[PDB]
Amino acid sequence: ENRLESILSRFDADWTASDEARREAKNDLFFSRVSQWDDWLSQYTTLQYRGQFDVVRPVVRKLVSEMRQNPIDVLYRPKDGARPDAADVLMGMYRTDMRHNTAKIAVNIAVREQIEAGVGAWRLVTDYEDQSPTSNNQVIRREPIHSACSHVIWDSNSKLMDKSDARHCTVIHSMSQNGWEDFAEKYDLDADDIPSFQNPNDWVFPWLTQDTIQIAEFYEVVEKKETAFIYQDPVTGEPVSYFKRDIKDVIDDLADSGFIKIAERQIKRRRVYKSIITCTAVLKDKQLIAGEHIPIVPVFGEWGFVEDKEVYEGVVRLTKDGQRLRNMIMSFNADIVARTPKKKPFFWPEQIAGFEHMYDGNDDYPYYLLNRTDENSGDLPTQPLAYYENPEVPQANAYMLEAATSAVKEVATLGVETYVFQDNLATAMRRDGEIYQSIVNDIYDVPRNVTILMAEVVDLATGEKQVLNDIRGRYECYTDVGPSFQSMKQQNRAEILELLGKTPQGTPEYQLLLLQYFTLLDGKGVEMMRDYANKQLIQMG
Amino acid sequence: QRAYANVNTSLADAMAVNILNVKDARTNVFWADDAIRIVSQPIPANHELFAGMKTTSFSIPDVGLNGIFATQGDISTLSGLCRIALWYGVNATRPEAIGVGLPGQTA
Repeated sequence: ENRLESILSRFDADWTASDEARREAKNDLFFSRVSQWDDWLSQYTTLQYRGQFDVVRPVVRKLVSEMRQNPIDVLYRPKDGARPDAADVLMGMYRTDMRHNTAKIAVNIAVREQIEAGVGAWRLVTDYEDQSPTSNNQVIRREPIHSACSHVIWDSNSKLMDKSDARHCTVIHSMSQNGWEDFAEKYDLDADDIPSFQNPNDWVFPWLTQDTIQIAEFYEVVEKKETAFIYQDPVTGEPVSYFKRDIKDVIDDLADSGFIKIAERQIKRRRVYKSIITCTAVLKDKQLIAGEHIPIVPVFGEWGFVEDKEVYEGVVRLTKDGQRLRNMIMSFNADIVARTPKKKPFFWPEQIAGFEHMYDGNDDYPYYLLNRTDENSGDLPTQPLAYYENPEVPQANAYMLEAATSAVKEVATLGVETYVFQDNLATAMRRDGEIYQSIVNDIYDVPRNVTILMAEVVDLATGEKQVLNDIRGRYECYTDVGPSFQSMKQQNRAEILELLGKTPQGTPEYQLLLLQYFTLLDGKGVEMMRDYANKQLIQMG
Repeated sequence: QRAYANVNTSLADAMAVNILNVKDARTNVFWADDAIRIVSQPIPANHELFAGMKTTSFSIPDVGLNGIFATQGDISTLSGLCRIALWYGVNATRPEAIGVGLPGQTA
């Protein structure tokens, strides 16, 4: 019955269910980022030579560069039967609040973690902005999640790559004292009561000070049928629908502005609630957040299920055995090179007694002298001179170094190409577009396009706050994947160039060239050229 | 070697030692911050103990230390064991900088 007990039961079930994959992913991350000699937390280990002769890291660099050269972003397109420009405003909003550095950095982090460990993720958050807002004095920004494998824990009963059917998800935050004070200031918590939760990290490297303060954030999605209100839009509008939970304080201001209720229906929708929790108490209980989905977008590599058990893999898991064997063989061979006596003669002391200085290594003599006679045995026994055998790398060591290197090269071949990895990034971006559309409908101010202009219908309450009024005709555009563009002007320029590339040199070619000049940036000469293009376009009607 | 001298003279045969604590008193402790030092180490993963035990990190609040939360199960008797191990050592690297205040040390 206890809220904390239920939340902790769900989290414990997910943690136990997703345990082995998390350990493997963390091992691959540490192996490919810090050191291949995962042998620190160990005893009975003396000081021996341990070299790191990497052969997998260049492959990871190549894959990261190839995936980076091909950016992918959302592309909103109108649905079937809708107006042809039903997605221009949403696309402009997405470009405006996703052109910043944080979005690109988060996407790159997720891609690199996908390539190395197998799973990455990022988050979408809403913030208040007063200087350069996108809409309704609010912005939406994309934030990174580092070590998603151990820091993001999904519902165990999720059978989708993007986890859209997961009903809850917990994100573990780990920080030091200043970070905990920061978090408490941000979320109105008590900085004096240091929180604690499950530690996602592991002590595997002699780091001077690891993070100690843990807390968790629990997202849950509740699908229910709530009450909607059917009004009559004053500007010659068909019955317009709003949600009672949304328009609750402007309930009378709608009538004051001129909205008359026609009927009341029940429409099913999803709502997202966040709780800030520790291992002992719940700080924030059910703070409702915007959107219809969990704002965490996961990105996967090779993903699947084995026996009701989730498995993911990148490019590093299989090469680890060969890499560890190659490192070991090279260390052994370096030991052979170092600690092996050199090739020197074997002498009886009486053979060279008296002529000691001739064999040290100087070059003052033309020959070497040896004693011949012995006073007791008559003559010194004769035996051909023997020399210590030179150091030699064994055939076993050589052949295993070659075989391990060959095996790593053979197995570290993603594809024949990163096509599947780019497809998982694209699927993550499609889910990102879905979540962003839901959040935009929840908080932003979307104008409605009429064929009679963009009519923004909004009203202010008695507390001077503005409540958005969004009709239920909100899913007019679907999600696709296209090139990443910084602005709608850049997107239009690219579209015009693409059309020009396939249009032959005729009147449409002239039209497209003039349009390209019209949609150019402004200096002085290009300003003159664009003015000329505008004049020509207007003159030809 | 003379650059490390800290006393004016050596111990010359029969010199009288004076015991500076003559009555029991709860101590007051003053030090330089870099004199007392704490060294913390995690339990090795493949120790002789913790043989068939699954181990995870366990952050101790207040003091800035971590430890090993180890756990094992038994199938004969359907039971289990937990062990919160904290491996640390306190060292006084500057005893000449650490001090002790004894009030009321009358004869």
